[PDB]
Amino acid sequence: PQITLWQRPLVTIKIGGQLKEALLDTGADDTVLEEMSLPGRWKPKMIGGIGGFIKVRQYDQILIEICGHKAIGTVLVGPTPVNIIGRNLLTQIGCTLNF
Amino acid sequence: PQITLWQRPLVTIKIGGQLKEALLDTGADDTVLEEMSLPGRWKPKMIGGIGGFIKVRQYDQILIEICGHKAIGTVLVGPTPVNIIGRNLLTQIGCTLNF
Ligand SMILES: Cc1nc(CN2CCN([C@H](C(=O)N[C@@H](Cc3ccccc3)[C@H](O)CN(CC(C)C)S(=O)(=O)c3ccc(/C=N/O)cc3)C(C)C)C2=O)cs1
Repeated sequence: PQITLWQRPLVTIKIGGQLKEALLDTGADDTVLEEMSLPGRWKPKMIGGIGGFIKVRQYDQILIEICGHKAIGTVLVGPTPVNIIGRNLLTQIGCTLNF
Repeated sequence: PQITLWQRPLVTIKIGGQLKEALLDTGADDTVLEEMSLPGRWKPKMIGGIGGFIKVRQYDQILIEICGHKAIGTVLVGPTPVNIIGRNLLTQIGCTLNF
């Protein structure tokens, strides 16, 4: 589909069964998600945003549907404003910037 | 021009006679660069996100040169960790996500 940034590129995502509205973000490298429970074990990850580094959990190889395109991968979880799908999951669904 | 997301979407920009590198960020409400002197008056503002907030100066009606395309509109100045081009200026050069 073609999305125009006049608004926040917010889309529905399916992770673990529940639907969640996330933010498509070319700025972020990874996909950070809001506090939630997910399968398996997690590793520790430091990520520094516009306001500093925080500790987030990391579950690799996680199946998430993004706007209708099943993708499986690293999903960082921690204290984030909104859900954020980063390039790791953007390259999967085949996302691109065009102007 | 199709910009892939295998790496960070960094493109050269020109502002205030200067030349700086900046991350195309659809996940960025507005454009915000690192400390630099901008013309005009300004109103202070704060911005949240991963890590919290940061105080920034908000200069409006500012001309910018992205990839050659000329865009106009607000620009934030502050301790951001990297040069960010937001949706407010992206919409101008006509940028979009595709998959
Ligand atoms: C060190 C470095 N490390 C990286 C990679 N990194 C480091 C961290 N990171 C992601 C990340 O936080 N990306 C940021 C951009 C950014 C890029 C590089 C450094 C810092 C921030 C988002 O795309 C935009 N944010 C909104 C979002 C949080 C809702 S904003 O900046 O807070 C924001 C901007 C403008 C306004 C304006 N209002 O009006 C409001 C909020 C994390 C989630 C993983 C990333 O890709 C690059 S350099």
